[PDB]
Amino acid sequence: RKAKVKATLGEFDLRDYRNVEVLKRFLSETGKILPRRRTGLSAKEQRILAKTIKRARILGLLPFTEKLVRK
Amino acid sequence: KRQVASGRAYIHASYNNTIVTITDPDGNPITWSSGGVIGYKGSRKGTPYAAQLAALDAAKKAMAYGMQSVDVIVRGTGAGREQAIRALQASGLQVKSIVDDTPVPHNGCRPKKKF
Amino acid sequence: PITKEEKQKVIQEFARFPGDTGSTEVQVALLTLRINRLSEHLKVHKKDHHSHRGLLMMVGQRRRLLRYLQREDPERYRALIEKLGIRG
RNA sequence: CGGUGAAAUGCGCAGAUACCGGGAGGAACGCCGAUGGCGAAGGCAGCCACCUGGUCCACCCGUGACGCUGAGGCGCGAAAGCGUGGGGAGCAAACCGGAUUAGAUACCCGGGUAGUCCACGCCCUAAACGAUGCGCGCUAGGUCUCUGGGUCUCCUGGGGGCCGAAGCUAACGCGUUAAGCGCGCCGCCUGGGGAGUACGGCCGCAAGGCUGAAACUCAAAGGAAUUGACGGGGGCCCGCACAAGCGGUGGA
Ligand SMILES: [Mg+2]
Ligand SMILES: [Mg+2]
Ligand SMILES: [Mg+2]
Ligand SMILES: [Mg+2]
Ligand SMILES: [Mg+2]
Ligand SMILES: [Mg+2]
Ligand SMILES: [Mg+2]
Ligand SMILES: [Mg+2]
Ligand SMILES: [Mg+2]
Ligand SMILES: [Mg+2]
Ligand SMILES: [Mg+2]
Ligand SMILES: [Mg+2]
Ligand SMILES: [Mg+2]
Ligand SMILES: [Mg+2]
Ligand SMILES: [Mg+2]
Ligand SMILES: [Mg+2]
Ligand SMILES: [Mg+2]
Ligand SMILES: [Mg+2]
Ligand SMILES: [Mg+2]
Ligand SMILES: [Mg+2]
Ligand SMILES: [Mg+2]
Ligand SMILES: [Mg+2]
Ligand SMILES: [Mg+2]
Ligand SMILES: [Mg+2]
Ligand SMILES: [Mg+2]
Ligand SMILES: [Mg+2]
Ligand SMILES: [Mg+2]
Ligand SMILES: [Mg+2]
Ligand SMILES: [Mg+2]
Ligand SMILES: [Mg+2]
Ligand SMILES: [Mg+2]
Ligand SMILES: [Mg+2]
Ligand SMILES: [Mg+2]
Ligand SMILES: [Mg+2]
Ligand SMILES: [Mg+2]
Ligand SMILES: [Mg+2]
Repeated sequence: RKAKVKATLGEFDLRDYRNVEVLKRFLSETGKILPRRRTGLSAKEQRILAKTIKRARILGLLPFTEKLVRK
Repeated sequence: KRQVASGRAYIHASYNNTIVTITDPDGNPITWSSGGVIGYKGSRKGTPYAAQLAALDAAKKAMAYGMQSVDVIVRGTGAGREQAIRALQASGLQVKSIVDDTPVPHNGCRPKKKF
Repeated sequence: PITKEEKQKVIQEFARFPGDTGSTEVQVALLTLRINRLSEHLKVHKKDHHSHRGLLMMVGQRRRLLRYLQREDPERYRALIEKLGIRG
């Protein structure tokens, strides 16, 4: 239990593909859509999120991929 | 001839050989070096030592073009990718950043038989 | 698709008495709809082989209901067929 | 540079590789992604909208036995493969060249045509597998999971898994997702090899497919489980076994 992104957030719309400030938090240091293990999301939730992020990337708002910066 | 203050150190390590080119902050290469340029033949180029060599010579040629600092970009999994870095790190160039940008296809060309 | 409004007007058309949400005639009717509706889709999409499957099922079902009605009340069978133009 | 155990073929001073920017093209969609979902099967995953099938739950409103199965028929049917046309990045039968090896004529490396991709028409086979036909009723429970409903501690449906009562089984195993207890209906089996061969018939442009023998010959062919042995299988352990040494044999 490193940190669950379900808790660090109030309530939001999972079908909202424009809410970058939320969505941003379900991706990794790379653009990669986090695993349900780190998202804490339901089984149904994760599939919905999944599509919303895809929609939003295609819109230009979220990244397909990043580059890992050795921090 | 030219004078290059800061720059880029690109490190592309294969399982077979590790190449390091150094460029200007616009990304155009200045001098480069590999494991074979060091003067190795086959199996031996792809080696944490061969790579420690490739990097050192790369920065050697470089600091003669006035090189002072470098941002580092590694592309690839492979031997002495890590050695190439540390070689750069302790070469006399101040290492501003390190990044990995190994190209991962988002599922495109069917690979060769042995993958 | 078929909107509720559309289908409801079919129901009321064949309804054997005020409120009959589903006698034989009505079932055949609503089914006859869905079939033409789907058949038309299949003139355009000859590759939707999978949806054709459901069409045989719909058709075959329509036959068994009629088959029943023919035995049951042969008059309401003439009526229902003519009033929908079937068997051909 | 690439490439392998090592290496060459190949590519490179017509400037390759590595690096930045521009453009064209094809084909497949990383993360989500699951041991998950949907489908009758074959099969189906970037995103969007349109057209469309199956399906589950609640309400218990309508019909009033209208049901189940199904020879033949008809349709679907992975991959490869056939015909015409388009397309061709990557890959890659055959084929070309490098190595390996006693010899490779394969496994490894560098190339490369069909093909892989789209449309249309064919082909119709499979370890097409749950190797388990469909439908219905009956026979403890536990646990994990996808997905509905409720007076949502828990209760109640429909899927998907694991473990198990009774029972069944040659055993392995199955066990409310039955391989248990029963009824209905279909398909199929009747010793191994010969053989999915022959002949005949049907389909096919072809490749070939479906249907399918006997003579002969063997006395077994088989399934599961047991002990052992062996493995260029795994795990732990030991011996001067290797290693670390000291001194020799092999020569005279
Ligand atoms: Mg480029
Ligand atoms: Mg082209
Ligand atoms: Mg299924
Ligand atoms: Mg399958
Ligand atoms: Mg009622
Ligand atoms: Mg009555
Ligand atoms: Mg009544
Ligand atoms: Mg039926
Ligand atoms: Mg039937
Ligand atoms: Mg086919
Ligand atoms: Mg094909
Ligand atoms: Mg062709
Ligand atoms: Mg052609
Ligand atoms: Mg050869
Ligand atoms: Mg080859
Ligand atoms: Mg090739
Ligand atoms: Mg019920
Ligand atoms: Mg439930
Ligand atoms: Mg269940
Ligand atoms: Mg069991
Ligand atoms: Mg028992
Ligand atoms: Mg049952
Ligand atoms: Mg049986
Ligand atoms: Mg016989
Ligand atoms: Mg015999
Ligand atoms: Mg046969
Ligand atoms: Mg055959
Ligand atoms: Mg056969
Ligand atoms: Mg014949
Ligand atoms: Mg012919
Ligand atoms: Mg057959
Ligand atoms: Mg056996
Ligand atoms: Mg052993
Ligand atoms: Mg010794
Ligand atoms: Mg000695
Ligand atoms: Mg002697």
